[PDB]
Amino acid sequence: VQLVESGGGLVQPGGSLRLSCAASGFTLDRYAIGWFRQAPGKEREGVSVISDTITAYRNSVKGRFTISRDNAKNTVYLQMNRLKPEDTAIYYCAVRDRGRVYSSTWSGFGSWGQGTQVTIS
Amino acid sequence: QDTPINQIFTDTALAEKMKTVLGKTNVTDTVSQTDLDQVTTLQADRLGIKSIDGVEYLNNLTQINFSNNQLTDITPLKNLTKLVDILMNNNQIADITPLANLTNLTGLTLFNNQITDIDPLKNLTNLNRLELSSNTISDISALSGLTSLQQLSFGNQVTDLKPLANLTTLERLDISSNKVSDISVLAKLTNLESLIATNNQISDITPLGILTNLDELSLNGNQLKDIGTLASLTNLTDLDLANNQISNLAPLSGLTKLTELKLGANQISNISPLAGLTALTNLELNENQLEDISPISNLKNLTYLTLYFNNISDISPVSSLTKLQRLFFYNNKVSDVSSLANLTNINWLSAGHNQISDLTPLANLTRITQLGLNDQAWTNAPVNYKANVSIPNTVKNVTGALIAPATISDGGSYTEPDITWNLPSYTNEVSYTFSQPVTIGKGTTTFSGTVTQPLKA
Ligand SMILES: [Cl-]
Ligand SMILES: [Cl-]
Repeated sequence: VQLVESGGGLVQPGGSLRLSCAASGFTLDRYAIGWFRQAPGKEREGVSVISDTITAYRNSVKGRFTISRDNAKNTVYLQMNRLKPEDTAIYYCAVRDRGRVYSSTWSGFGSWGQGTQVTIS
Repeated sequence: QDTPINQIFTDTALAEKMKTVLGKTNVTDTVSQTDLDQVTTLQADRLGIKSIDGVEYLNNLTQINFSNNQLTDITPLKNLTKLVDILMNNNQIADITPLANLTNLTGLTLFNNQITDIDPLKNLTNLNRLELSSNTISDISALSGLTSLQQLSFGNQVTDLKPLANLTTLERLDISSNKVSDISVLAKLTNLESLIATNNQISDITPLGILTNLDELSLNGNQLKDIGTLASLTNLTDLDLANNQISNLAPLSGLTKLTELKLGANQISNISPLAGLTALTNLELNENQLEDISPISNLKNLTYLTLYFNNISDISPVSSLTKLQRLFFYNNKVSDVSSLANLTNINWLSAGHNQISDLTPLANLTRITQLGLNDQAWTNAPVNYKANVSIPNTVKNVTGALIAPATISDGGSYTEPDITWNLPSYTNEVSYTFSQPVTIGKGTTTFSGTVTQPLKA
């Protein structure tokens, strides 16, 4: 189970960026896939989750961010529009086994990638 | 001759354990081959042992436990032919040749090790219990003659189950975490009561149809779609079919002994076939395509229910489920939770990512200890754009008090109860957020959300 984030960069307030979470070594159909982020001196926090075709978003990014999958490519994408300074963080993806039960949208994720730095000047 | 304890048992942690077994004061005290032959059992689990050098001299051992240590080499066991039960799970054993001649073994537990080759097991025909899961086994040929087995587990690379053909005494089989798609051989194991096959590649379950003594079955994380065969298995009480591609539940309708049914992560939009399963206490239906949950109203014994990640607008069929203790329905489209008001035995409520604006019906759910209400979101019906739009705040905490917006788009402002914008020119929507800590019983959460107001040109 190997996850690789890419697409991070430096961006102007109001700009757009697209992250990719490339998975290898397992079918993404068996997992819910989550985007998380961690800013300096803060807790890692959930941003968005996709399980099959159903999606969820933290309040502070609703309307601005969209999570999606290409099943062909075994990749999950996070489209980030209207980026703000508060969105600056290293962004991580992770998965959880859809065969279990979890008490919340953000609980139980693991197999974290290396992360990709997103910086809004 | 009479040797010091610590020159027989060269491992420090074992020396110290054997001191206590032999009734001595130091690990340098000496002992005779007679003091050693007194020892017929040995519970030496979780002691950080790295080597069992010395154990060959305990000739009269009938039962050992060296689980949860750091064993690699088990050569010292080779000639302890009076062994009947070995517990050695959770070590780093790869080579099990030393077991080859312990033909009096009835019980062998070796899960969580690094075993590939199980050829050394082939003559241990008195085994009734063999546990080999979380290993690196791909070939189970050596098992074909262990015909007295009642319990068996193995993993994690087996494709070919044909060696199991004559193991007809099997009652409990765990083939979790292998590479199995063909389970034809299981048709022969007619005495199975418990079959765990989590995390394989099974799509055809036809062979199970005559395993009518199954009471427990897990095909969690397989490739199931058609489950028609399960209609034969009327003794099932515990069924896990989570993480498959199942849509048609008609085959389950007559399995009225089911007390637990896990159907999460599937393709289910119709649960009418579940209406008669009134003995259910645990039902999991997360990650499906559910809207109508009306059939759940009949399942009065339910104490745990998952519905999260679905397309449910109306939760109200749950109002009759007075024994409910845990209810997860995060990420649905529920706005009204008045149907939850008399479910006073709820201790765990997870309802984030819905369309909830009014918590007042939750006020008497005082056995709650865990609570989730964040990230609600809804869109009002459109209103016609004008320069001065105002809308009422409808967001209420558990008290009935309005919750003041935390943020308002497009520079708008709040004067209870109304949110007012002054818009220079057309914009196709405005919005506000709310964010408030709330406590119900002893459960604390953030009740937060985003409300979108579309504006028509
Ligand atoms: Cl000896
Ligand atoms: Cl929670």
